[PDB]
Amino acid sequence: MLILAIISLITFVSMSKLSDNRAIIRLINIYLILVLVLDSFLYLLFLNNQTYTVMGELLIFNSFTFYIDMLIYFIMIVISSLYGYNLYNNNLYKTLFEPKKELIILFLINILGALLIVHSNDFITLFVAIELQSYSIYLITAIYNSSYKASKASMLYFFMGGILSILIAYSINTYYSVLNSYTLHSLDSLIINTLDLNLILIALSLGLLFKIGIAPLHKWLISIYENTPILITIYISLIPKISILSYLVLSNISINSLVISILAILTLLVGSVGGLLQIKIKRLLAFSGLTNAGYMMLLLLLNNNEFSYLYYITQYSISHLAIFMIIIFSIYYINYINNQYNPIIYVNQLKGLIHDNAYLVLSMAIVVFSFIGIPPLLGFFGKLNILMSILNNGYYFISIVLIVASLISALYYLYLLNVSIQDKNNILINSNETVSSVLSYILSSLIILITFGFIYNSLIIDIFNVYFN
Amino acid sequence: IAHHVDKGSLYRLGPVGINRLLNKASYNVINLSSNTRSSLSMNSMLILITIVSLLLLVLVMNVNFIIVIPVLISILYILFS
Amino acid sequence: ELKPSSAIQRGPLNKGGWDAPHALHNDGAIDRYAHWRTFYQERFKYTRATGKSTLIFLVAFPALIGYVAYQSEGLFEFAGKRRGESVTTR
Amino acid sequence: MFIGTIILVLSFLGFVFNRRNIILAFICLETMLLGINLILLRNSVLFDDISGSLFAIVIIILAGVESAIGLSLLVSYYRLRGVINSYGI
Amino acid sequence: HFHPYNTLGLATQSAMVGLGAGVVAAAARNSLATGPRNILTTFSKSGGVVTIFTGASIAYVFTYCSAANLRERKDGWNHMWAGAATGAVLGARTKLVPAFIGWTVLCGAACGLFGWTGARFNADRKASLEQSPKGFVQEDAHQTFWEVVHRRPLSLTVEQLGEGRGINAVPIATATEAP
Amino acid sequence: FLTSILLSSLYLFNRILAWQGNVKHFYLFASNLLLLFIVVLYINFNTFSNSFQFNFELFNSLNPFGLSNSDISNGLLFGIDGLSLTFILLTVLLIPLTLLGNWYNINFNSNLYYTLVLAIGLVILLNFWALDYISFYILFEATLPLLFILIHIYGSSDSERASFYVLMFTLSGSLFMLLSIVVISIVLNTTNFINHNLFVLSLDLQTIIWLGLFIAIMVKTPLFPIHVWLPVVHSESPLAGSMILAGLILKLALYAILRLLLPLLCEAQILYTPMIYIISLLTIILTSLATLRQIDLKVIIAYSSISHMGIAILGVCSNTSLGIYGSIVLGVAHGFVSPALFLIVGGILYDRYHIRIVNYYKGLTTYMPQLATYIIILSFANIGTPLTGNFTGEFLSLQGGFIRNPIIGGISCISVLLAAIYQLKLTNKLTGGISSIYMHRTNDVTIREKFIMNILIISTLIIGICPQIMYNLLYWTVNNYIYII
Ligand SMILES: CCCCCCCCCCC(CCCCCCCCCC)(CO[C@H]1O[C@@H](CO)[C@H](O[C@@H]2O[C@@H](CO)[C@H](O)[C@@H](O)[C@@H]2O)[C@@H](O)[C@@H]1O)CO[C@H]1O[C@@H](CO)[C@H](O[C@@H]2O[C@@H](CO)[C@H](O)[C@@H](O)[C@@H]2O)[C@@H](O)[C@H]1O
Ligand SMILES: CCCCC/C=C/C/C=C/CCCCCCCC(=O)O[C@H](COC(=O)CCCCCCCCCCCCCCC)COP(=O)(O)OCC[N+](C)(C)C
Repeated sequence: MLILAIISLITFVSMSKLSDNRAIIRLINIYLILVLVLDSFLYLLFLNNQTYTVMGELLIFNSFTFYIDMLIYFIMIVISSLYGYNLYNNNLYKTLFEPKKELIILFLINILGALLIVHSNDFITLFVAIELQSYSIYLITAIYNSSYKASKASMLYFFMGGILSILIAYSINTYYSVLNSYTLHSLDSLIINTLDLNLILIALSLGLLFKIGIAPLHKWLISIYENTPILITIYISLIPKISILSYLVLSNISINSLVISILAILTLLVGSVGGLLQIKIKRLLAFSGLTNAGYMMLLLLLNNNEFSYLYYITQYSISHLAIFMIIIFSIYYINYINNQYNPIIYVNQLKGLIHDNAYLVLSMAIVVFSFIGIPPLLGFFGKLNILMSILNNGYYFISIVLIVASLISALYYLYLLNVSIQDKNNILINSNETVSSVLSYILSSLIILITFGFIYNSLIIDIFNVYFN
Repeated sequence: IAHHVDKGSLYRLGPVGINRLLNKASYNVINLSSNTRSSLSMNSMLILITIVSLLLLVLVMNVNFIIVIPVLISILYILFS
Repeated sequence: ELKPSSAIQRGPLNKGGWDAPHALHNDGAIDRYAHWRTFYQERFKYTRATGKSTLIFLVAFPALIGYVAYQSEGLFEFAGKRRGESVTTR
Repeated sequence: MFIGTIILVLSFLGFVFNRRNIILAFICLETMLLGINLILLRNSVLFDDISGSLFAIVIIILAGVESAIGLSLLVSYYRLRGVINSYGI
Repeated sequence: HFHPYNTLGLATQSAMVGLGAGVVAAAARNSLATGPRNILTTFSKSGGVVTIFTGASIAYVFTYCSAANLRERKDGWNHMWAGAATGAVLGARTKLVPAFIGWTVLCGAACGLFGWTGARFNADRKASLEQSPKGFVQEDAHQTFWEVVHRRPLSLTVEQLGEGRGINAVPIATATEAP
Repeated sequence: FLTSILLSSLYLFNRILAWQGNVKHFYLFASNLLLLFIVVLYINFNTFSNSFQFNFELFNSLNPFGLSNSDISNGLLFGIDGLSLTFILLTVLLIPLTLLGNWYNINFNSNLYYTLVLAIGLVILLNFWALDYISFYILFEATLPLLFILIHIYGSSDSERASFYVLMFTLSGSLFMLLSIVVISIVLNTTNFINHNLFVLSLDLQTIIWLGLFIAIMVKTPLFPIHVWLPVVHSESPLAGSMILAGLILKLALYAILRLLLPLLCEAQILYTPMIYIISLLTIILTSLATLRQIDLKVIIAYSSISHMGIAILGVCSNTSLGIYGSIVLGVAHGFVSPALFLIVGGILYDRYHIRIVNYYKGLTTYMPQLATYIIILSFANIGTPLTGNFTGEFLSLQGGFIRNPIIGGISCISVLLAAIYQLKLTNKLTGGISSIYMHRTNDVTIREKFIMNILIISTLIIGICPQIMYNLLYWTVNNYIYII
């Protein structure tokens, strides 16, 4: 039903004028909502971890992958709401948050390529979907082409994605040269003992993982996330992370690997101490993604890691989404708007935010303490269920490095708080125009999920127990 | 005790020494890619270094695991200092 | 051309209430002395007197009363004893 | 396997130590894809099957589409800066 | 039991791997730099990198194998002593005595915490809780690690804890009874 | 019925906010209602039963919003024994006093402050109800963001660094607590304050588990290696933050060492009590000694609280019924007498002059005779001067620590001297001398301050004249944690 939307949409968008783009996005927003509501009853297919393979062992559909596609649709509904709804009706926010004509095309093609990775069984489906989503991130980065930083970022992302796609292709054909096969269903518990597939499968996982931003090769992605505009970067930070990690968690080819443990330790180290003395909010905000991708590289070492993974995925997705939406909302209160594409840059620009819209700071504080892992909030149970899998399986040094990394990362999370609860000289009293009803309801929904989502933990564990076991 | 132990050396193991350690380690890992005018040559040489270095490390590391611990300690030393 | 909105009406912050008259004459010397003592740790440096104090109170005294505490755990019972009776065990 | 391995390795190192212009980086990328093709088609011939030939005919098309995408990306890089630097982007 | 280490040859092997790692890192710093740089500035403007690699390698493996041969058992204390020696070598580039002592004790504590958890980045397979006997014993046996019982043997309590404080081989009640 | 009570009550709250700008009257009213409710619970409490009397389960799967009547239980349990209810009574009579303590000094944004203070009090109230390890741990760290916001927005010059330290040190010890809680929950597959003495772990698994819980207790009852956030988080807090902290958080970790460690780490605990005695004697002596050179005034009472908690820890770790009882009496009597001292330094002395340095204050008797009366009565009550409850706790804890090891009992008995040196050295400086040339004369102590002081002095004197009045709650729990075979 994504295919229908793309086929319908480029037909419809070629005939619309540029006056209609925003309304088109609104249409697609509601469309995706009724794909969630009217079509999710397909969860009844996946009782007792019943798994299907579709198109001749080409795609694999289990309940894990069903949850991942539900998550990707929910996030796309949020992001498309951010493009298709005005913040305010000023002549300001029209020249700032403006969609291009072909933006929603590339959005849906990227969601397609991201779904065909998690739903994938063979290696050429994996390859074709990786390049579909990679070309889509190239073009989503380059679509605001009236910008020096976004043009330079799209060129950098092209070359660094090209290398790490040729590394995946080399690993796939290298696997083919020793086994006349494409499946990891070929492996079946005995071949791994009598065959050295270590170097192959680890080079595959590494070429997949360096696109996330794991630690030796992290800086180019931090530069792409700082150079892209503020609406593009909330999408290109999230979607390759959850698609490629949901592939590599479903396929357990790096269990108890020494290289993945080295790079996970290094990722937790360099993300925690890397974003400490940093003064730009998207930089600060991208090293958070580096650490929280480290916590997934940990689960790659694991066998049977599907609870800790899926919980911490929807945790990180809601928290990520909310902390970018809060700093979208803080643009109304800053004394200095530069850089039309990226209107707030420096984290000291949100300095007096408690005296102008204090409940935005309540929002901010909730999602930042959930990033730290404070127990009434939803990020704590994510870190807790990761620890319950790390300690169950013998990773004892990894556990202490996780704890030290979370303690070090708490500093630059609280630096956002430390800036926003401060005195400011000229505070707001009376403002004529309002923030979007439709779009502030989304931020409040995302907060109420984070604070009051610990209620449903036992319900979620029981529904987990039936559909995955 | 009140100056040399409690405010002196229990803060060097506490909040006053950790601030300086993290200041230095963060400065070093941020200046890790300060050098070149080029973004692209910098990062594409950086990709070469790691897929060389990791391979060299596991070449060391299946021979003997004791002789690769100080290699990684030295890599942390040159990375964070 | 990017100026925050015309419809802001922003104005100055006040704490509000009553200005209590000054009950205390500040002393510049006492304030400088106390600000110097409160933040003593950011100007603290390792010397020989510092090293003497650090080794004597952080390693030497813990090792001493550690030796005493581990040597004397199940030594003494004094609960009901008489003349000519041991009060230690080993 | 020798010809594909060495064109991939020499192509990779020519990409990495490129400091002179930008289009050497593009053509080193394309020659990397050529070397991957060489290795795979040799394995398909040696194993007597089409499935390496299937992945090779698909990666031909994907290499073409990436060249089209990325060269339009270079054109948009060039729109605002009427020069391309020698040291790089 | 254990068998004594080759301090000679493991230290030679470590000096070899440190020399190679210094070669590779000096070449990497040469290639990733600015300014007039040629082929033999690799060892003049290196920043003293081969000294770091070889000195740490010789120091750690010499002190590790020597401490394991002097103590005649293998645990994480040897990693503590070897990390103290590595911190000494890394702290001597700092020409300052208190920073030298700080490098020694803190690197030794970090390496001892490393070597106490198993001295492995990755996992041990059979030592894991997933791949071990767990839960209750189902009937009475030597209670392993990761296992729970309801009652412990009192002889194990006397042998493990002691016969001192409040702890005795027979309870206070039946030691004082009327017949 | 019970939902209609709440949306009546939410409408009550909304209407009194609409007609009255402040909240503080309703927060006082809800606090005193909570008092009366806990004392009605104490009337219906069965002292003849060791079991947990008023049990309830939250967030069960069969009923996520509300109580649970089920065959299967995977939510969060709550319930009390006498040991829990002792600290609940101490908590609930302090919550209205901290809401009353800032009745006039917080001017700018009052409703935020009183909401934060009442919220912290409610979280610490529910800490003593909890019955799982994860249910204890969730409420055990719900306090920390509220403390961060409270210390950061309100305070002195340096309230940024104090708010950071109260998040940092507490979070850093309590993460290792979470490590040991995770290991317990994956070995036992149960976290429960009911069954957990029945399970026996291996000795070297116990000695691994015990370390992470003891490191968090060392951070939170601050023993000597990390005792260090405490003077700065006191010396730079607002008044109710200081009072709630030193009256309740330190005693909460004193409660956690009984509730979490002594039942299923017995065979570990016997191996480790000499190390606890090293650390607790070494945090009595060295902290009691480091108070003698202090220029600031709230920092002295912070270091005093360190030394008294160091006395209480060798009472709980004494393997004696006397030591357990004396540590409970010390915790309750300290939670009375120390917030009165923080009121003396932070309320009657910082509201009037807004400086906290010792060198300005001299000769306070001649303009403030009854403040000086309070200062000397509280100084002697803090020392270990008998008929006070502080001496009952200190005497029984020193006696238990003498039973478990007589030599560390002999060197721990000098805390009677060391605790009096700095306290009387401060008190005679404050009361004695010609009146200060820096201080201009202000009002004497007011009716609400005298009210808080009189309550916190009577409640030490009643425990000090008769410590038997709360033995009826504790006589089970004084026998419960003893491991003498
Ligand atoms: C801030 C606080 C820091 C706290 C860190 C504490 C970490 C201490 C780890 C202790 C622990 C993991 C337990 C962790 C559980 C939860 C941990 C919570 C998170 C911790 C993060 C790792 O034990 C490690 O201890 C090291 C030394 O202590 C060893 O080092 C190395 O030494 C030399 C190797 O031969 C090398 O030659 C040298 O190179 C190395 O150096 C390791 O080999 C060993 O694996 C113990 O696990 C293990 O214990 C053993 C013996 O009972 C269990 O034995 C089995 O069971 C019984 C019948 O079946 C029998 O009796 C027993 O005979 C049988 O074999 C195992 O089942 C296993 O489970
Ligand atoms: C008409 C409804 C239309 C469908 C709506 C679907 C939206 C997709 C949204 C995704 C992000 C929002 C979080 C929602 C979590 C849903 C939990 C769940 O149910 O996921 C299950 C467990 O998840 C797991 O293991 C682990 C999941 C971890 C969840 C952790 C977050 C907890 C707090 C937020 C969720 C509770 C909010 C409930 C508020 C009333 C696994 O998949 P299922 O086959 O059983 O799904 C069936 C859901 N159906 C029936 C509505 C289709």
